[PDB]
Amino acid sequence: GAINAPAVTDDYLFSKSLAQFSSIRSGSPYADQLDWSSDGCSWSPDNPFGFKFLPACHRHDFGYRNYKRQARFNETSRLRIDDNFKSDLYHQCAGNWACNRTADLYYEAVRKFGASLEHH
Repeated sequence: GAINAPAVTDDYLFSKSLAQFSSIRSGSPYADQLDWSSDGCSWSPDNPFGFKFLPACHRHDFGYRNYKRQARFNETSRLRIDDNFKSDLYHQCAGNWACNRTADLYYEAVRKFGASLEHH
């Protein structure tokens, strides 16, 4: 109440454009049900694309943290959220080669250490 957190979570994660996700996030709707907190890829080094990648980081944390709250987090859903993150990063890069190479490092980091990144 008033929403079903899993359905809304999957809409915001996998259906909404990244820009509309950021818009929605900025107003923290349903904040008593949805976890809108994010570390904004604080686990990544400063780089020329890091600011551009910030909303992708927000959406990645949104996935992990709400799937965990919903008792839906497992290696399959973690991979789905990590793959969605790679898609978001590549969208931000818009074909820039150096940007894509940096996106690949972000994806590697969450695939390998996603189970422990928030812990750190």
